[PDB]
Amino acid sequence: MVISRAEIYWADLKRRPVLVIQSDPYNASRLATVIAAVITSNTALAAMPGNVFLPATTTRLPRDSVVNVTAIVTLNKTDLTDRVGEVPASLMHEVDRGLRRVLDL
Amino acid sequence: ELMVISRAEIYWADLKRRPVLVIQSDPYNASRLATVIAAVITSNTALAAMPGNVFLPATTTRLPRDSVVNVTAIVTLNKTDLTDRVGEVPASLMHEVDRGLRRVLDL
Repeated sequence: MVISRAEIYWADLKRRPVLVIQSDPYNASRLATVIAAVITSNTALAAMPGNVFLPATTTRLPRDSVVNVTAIVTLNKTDLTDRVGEVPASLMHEVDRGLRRVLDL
Repeated sequence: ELMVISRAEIYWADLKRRPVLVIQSDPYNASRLATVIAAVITSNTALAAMPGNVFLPATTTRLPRDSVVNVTAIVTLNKTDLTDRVGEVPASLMHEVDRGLRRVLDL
Protein backbone atom coordinates (compact mmCIF):
# COMPACT_ATOMS: atom_id res chain seq x y z
CA MET A 1 0.00 0.00 0.00
CA VAL A 2 0.96 3.66 -0.41
CA ILE A 3 2.51 5.17 2.72
CA SER A 4 2.12 8.95 2.89
CA ARG A 5 2.99 11.58 5.46
CA ALA A 6 0.23 12.87 7.79
CA GLU A 7 -1.50 9.47 7.53
CA ILE A 8 -2.42 7.39 10.59
CA TYR A 9 -1.87 3.63 10.67
CA TRP A 10 -2.12 0.78 13.15
CA ALA A 11 1.18 -0.85 13.99
CA ASP A 12 2.82 -3.27 16.41
CA LEU A 13 5.27 -1.45 18.67
CA LYS A 14 1.16 -3.69 21.58
CA ARG A 15 -0.96 -2.61 18.61
CA ARG A 16 -1.12 1.19 18.73
CA PRO A 17 -1.77 4.01 16.23
CA VAL A 18 1.04 6.00 14.67
CA LEU A 19 1.25 9.15 12.54
CA VAL A 20 3.67 8.99 9.61
CA ILE A 21 6.18 11.84 9.80
CA GLN A 22 8.76 10.50 7.33
CA SER A 23 8.77 12.57 4.14
CA ASP A 24 7.04 11.19 1.07
CA PRO A 25 10.32 10.97 -0.95
CA TYR A 26 11.68 8.47 1.59
CA ASN A 27 8.27 6.81 1.86
CA ALA A 28 8.23 6.13 -1.90
CA SER A 29 11.91 5.12 -1.95
CA ARG A 30 13.16 1.55 -1.49
CA LEU A 31 13.89 2.33 2.19
CA ALA A 32 12.45 -0.47 4.33
CA THR A 33 11.77 1.81 7.34
CA VAL A 34 9.22 4.55 8.04
CA ILE A 35 9.52 7.08 10.89
CA ALA A 36 6.36 7.84 12.87
CA ALA A 37 5.14 9.53 16.04
CA VAL A 38 3.05 7.52 18.48
CA ILE A 39 -0.59 8.48 19.04
CA THR A 40 -1.89 7.89 22.56
CA SER A 41 -5.44 7.78 23.86
CA ASN A 42 -4.30 9.30 27.18
CA THR A 43 -5.33 12.89 26.45
CA ALA A 44 -3.44 14.05 29.56
CA LEU A 45 -0.30 14.00 27.41
CA ALA A 46 -1.72 17.03 25.58
CA ALA A 47 -0.35 19.12 28.46
CA MET A 48 3.18 18.13 27.43
CA PRO A 49 4.44 20.94 25.15
CA GLY A 50 4.65 20.08 21.46
CA ASN A 51 2.12 17.24 21.58
CA VAL A 52 -1.02 17.74 19.49
CA PHE A 53 -4.62 17.00 20.50
CA LEU A 54 -6.68 15.17 17.86
CA PRO A 55 -10.48 14.96 18.22
CA ALA A 56 -12.04 11.64 17.26
CA THR A 57 -14.11 13.48 14.65
CA THR A 58 -10.82 14.47 13.00
CA THR A 59 -9.06 11.09 12.83
CA ARG A 60 -11.98 8.63 12.45
CA LEU A 61 -10.39 6.94 15.48
CA PRO A 62 -12.51 5.48 18.31
CA ARG A 63 -11.63 8.15 20.91
CA ASP A 64 -9.90 11.50 21.24
CA SER A 65 -6.15 11.13 20.88
CA VAL A 66 -2.84 12.98 21.24
CA VAL A 67 0.20 12.92 18.96
CA ASN A 68 3.19 12.47 21.29
CA VAL A 69 6.05 14.15 19.43
CA THR A 70 8.50 12.96 22.11
CA ALA A 71 7.70 9.32 21.26
CA ILE A 72 9.20 8.72 17.81
CA VAL A 73 9.56 5.20 16.42
CA THR A 74 11.12 3.73 13.28
CA LEU A 75 8.99 0.90 11.89
CA ASN A 76 9.20 -1.44 8.94
CA LYS A 77 6.86 -0.35 6.16
CA THR A 78 5.45 -3.89 6.38
CA ASP A 79 4.36 -3.29 9.98
CA LEU A 80 1.81 -0.70 8.79
CA THR A 81 -1.51 -2.50 8.41
CA ASP A 82 -4.94 -0.85 8.32
CA ARG A 83 -4.89 2.87 7.58
CA VAL A 84 -7.04 4.97 9.91
CA GLY A 85 -7.18 8.29 8.09
CA GLU A 86 -5.33 11.56 7.73
CA VAL A 87 -4.47 14.57 9.89
CA PRO A 88 -5.62 17.94 8.46
CA ALA A 89 -3.07 20.49 7.31
CA SER A 90 -3.60 22.82 10.29
CA LEU A 91 -3.08 20.12 12.91
CA MET A 92 -0.22 18.66 10.88
CA HIS A 93 1.36 22.12 11.00
CA GLU A 94 1.02 22.03 14.78
CA VAL A 95 2.71 18.60 14.73
CA ASP A 96 5.52 19.96 12.54
CA ARG A 97 6.14 22.84 14.93
CA GLY A 98 6.16 20.46 17.89
CA LEU A 99 8.65 18.19 16.13
CA ARG A 100 10.97 21.09 15.28
CA ARG A 101 10.69 22.16 18.92
CA VAL A 102 11.58 18.78 20.43
CA LEU A 103 14.35 18.08 17.88
CA ASP A 104 15.93 21.57 17.75
CA LEU A 105 15.18 21.85 14.04
CA GLU B 1 26.89 6.98 34.89
CA LEU B 2 24.59 9.92 35.64
CA MET B 3 26.29 12.72 33.63
CA VAL B 4 24.12 15.27 31.81
CA ILE B 5 21.87 14.25 28.91
CA SER B 6 22.76 16.99 26.43
CA ARG B 7 22.17 17.26 22.71
CA ALA B 8 24.96 16.51 20.23
CA GLU B 9 26.32 14.02 22.77
CA ILE B 10 27.01 10.38 21.91
CA TYR B 11 26.08 7.63 24.34
CA TRP B 12 26.11 3.85 24.50
CA ALA B 13 22.67 2.31 24.80
CA ASP B 14 20.84 -1.00 24.57
CA LEU B 15 18.53 -1.03 21.55
CA LYS B 16 22.42 -4.95 21.48
CA ARG B 17 24.67 -2.19 22.85
CA ARG B 18 25.14 0.40 20.09
CA PRO B 19 26.05 4.10 19.99
CA VAL B 20 23.41 6.79 19.63
CA LEU B 21 23.49 10.53 19.04
CA VAL B 22 21.11 12.62 21.14
CA ILE B 23 18.90 14.77 18.91
CA GLN B 24 16.21 15.69 21.45
CA SER B 25 16.31 19.38 22.32
CA ASP B 26 17.92 20.39 25.60
CA PRO B 27 14.68 21.85 27.09
CA TYR B 28 13.12 18.38 26.90
CA ASN B 29 16.41 16.76 27.95
CA ALA B 30 16.41 18.79 31.18
CA SER B 31 12.69 18.21 31.76
CA ARG B 32 11.21 15.28 33.67
CA LEU B 33 10.54 13.50 30.35
CA ALA B 34 11.65 9.91 30.88
CA THR B 35 12.42 9.45 27.16
CA VAL B 36 15.19 10.87 24.98
CA ILE B 37 15.11 10.81 21.18
CA ALA B 38 18.31 9.71 19.43
CA ALA B 39 19.66 8.73 16.02
CA VAL B 40 21.51 5.44 15.61
CA ILE B 41 25.22 5.54 14.78
CA THR B 42 26.51 2.65 12.67
CA SER B 43 30.07 1.55 11.98
CA ASN B 44 29.11 0.55 8.42
CA THR B 45 30.59 3.60 6.67
CA ALA B 46 28.91 2.58 3.40
CA LEU B 47 25.74 4.18 4.78
CA ALA B 48 27.45 7.56 4.36
CA ALA B 49 26.39 7.38 0.70
CA MET B 50 22.73 7.37 1.77
CA PRO B 51 21.54 10.99 1.57
CA GLY B 52 21.17 12.78 4.89
CA ASN B 53 23.44 10.45 6.86
CA VAL B 54 26.56 12.05 8.33
CA PHE B 55 30.08 10.60 8.51
CA LEU B 56 31.83 10.94 11.89
CA PRO B 57 35.60 10.30 12.12
CA ALA B 58 36.74 8.33 15.14
CA THR B 59 39.18 11.13 15.97
CA THR B 60 36.22 13.49 16.34
CA THR B 61 33.86 11.31 18.41
CA ARG B 62 36.37 9.26 20.47
CA LEU B 63 34.36 6.26 19.23
CA PRO B 64 36.07 2.92 18.46
CA ARG B 65 35.84 3.24 14.67
CA ASP B 66 34.75 5.70 12.02
CA SER B 67 30.98 5.92 12.12
CA VAL B 68 27.91 7.24 10.32
CA VAL B 69 24.84 8.89 11.82
CA ASN B 70 21.86 7.19 10.16
CA VAL B 71 19.18 9.89 10.22
CA THR B 72 16.56 7.42 8.98
CA ALA B 73 17.03 5.28 12.13
CA ILE B 74 15.51 7.27 14.99
CA VAL B 75 14.82 5.68 18.39
CA THR B 76 13.18 6.89 21.60
CA LEU B 77 15.03 5.58 24.66
CA ASN B 78 14.64 5.96 28.40
CA LYS B 79 17.13 8.43 29.87
CA THR B 80 18.21 5.57 32.15
CA ASP B 81 19.26 3.50 29.12
CA LEU B 82 22.05 5.97 28.34
CA THR B 83 25.17 4.57 29.98
CA ASP B 84 28.74 5.64 29.22
CA ARG B 85 29.07 8.98 27.46
CA VAL B 86 31.40 8.87 24.47
CA GLY B 87 31.83 12.53 23.54
CA GLU B 88 30.26 15.23 21.41
CA VAL B 89 29.67 15.98 17.74
CA PRO B 90 30.98 19.39 16.60
CA ALA B 91 28.52 22.08 15.60
CA SER B 92 29.23 21.71 11.86
CA LEU B 93 28.60 17.96 11.71
CA MET B 94 25.53 18.35 13.94
CA HIS B 95 24.28 20.98 11.50
CA GLU B 96 24.65 18.44 8.71
CA VAL B 97 22.70 16.02 10.92
CA ASP B 98 20.01 18.69 11.43
CA ARG B 99 19.70 19.21 7.68
CA GLY B 100 19.40 15.47 7.10
CA LEU B 101 16.72 15.25 9.80
CA ARG B 102 14.77 18.16 8.30
CA ARG B 103 14.96 16.40 4.93
CA VAL B 104 13.79 12.98 6.11
CA LEU B 105 11.07 14.49 8.34
CA ASP B 106 9.94 17.26 5.93
CA LEU B 107 10.82 19.95 8.47
